[PDB]
Amino acid sequence: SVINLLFAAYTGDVSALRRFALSAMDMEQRDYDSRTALHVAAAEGHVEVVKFLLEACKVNPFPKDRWNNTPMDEALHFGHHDVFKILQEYQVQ
Amino acid sequence: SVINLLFAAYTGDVSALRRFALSAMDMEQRDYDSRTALHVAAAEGHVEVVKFLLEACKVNPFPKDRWNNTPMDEALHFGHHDVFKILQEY
Ligand SMILES: [Cl-]
Ligand code: NA
Ligand code: NA
Ligand code: NA
Repeated sequence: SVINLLFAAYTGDVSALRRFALSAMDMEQRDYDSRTALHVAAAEGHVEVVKFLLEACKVNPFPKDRWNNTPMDEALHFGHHDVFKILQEYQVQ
Repeated sequence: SVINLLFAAYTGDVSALRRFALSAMDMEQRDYDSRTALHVAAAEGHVEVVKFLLEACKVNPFPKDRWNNTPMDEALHFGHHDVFKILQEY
């Protein structure tokens, strides 16, 4: 459910995201702006959400939203260099 | 819900937006990116939706999303000059 998934990402609620993923929710669903849970969590600086989505849920690390922003772009723009470092571990090398 | 509102704006569904507004939905509500119905409709070039929100629902014409962009910024960015001129009047 887009609304539940992206608002849980927004508030940093890893416990809810775990319950969603365990019940087979698609953790890569997108809204009308082509935003993912990983975009929203990266923009808010929620390091533990970002790690959970990347490591446990295996989401795409570089989805592009309506403006072609990736989660890495959001982390830099909003000053979350800790999130940036986690995303960097997934780069095309 | 805010997600149903912004999806109706995204698809240009003026009829759904009218039902929502008549039922007392807050047409200025924001999602987790601080986006409004007006932002999404302007980004998509939906002139009828934009006029409905501005003229009937009386929404704020210049809300700022998390990137500090307004609906006018979105219309310009996506090349919707008719929406841009409508918002300019405010
Ligand atoms: Cl604002
Ligand atoms: Na929450
Ligand atoms: Na989009
Ligand atoms: Na990139």
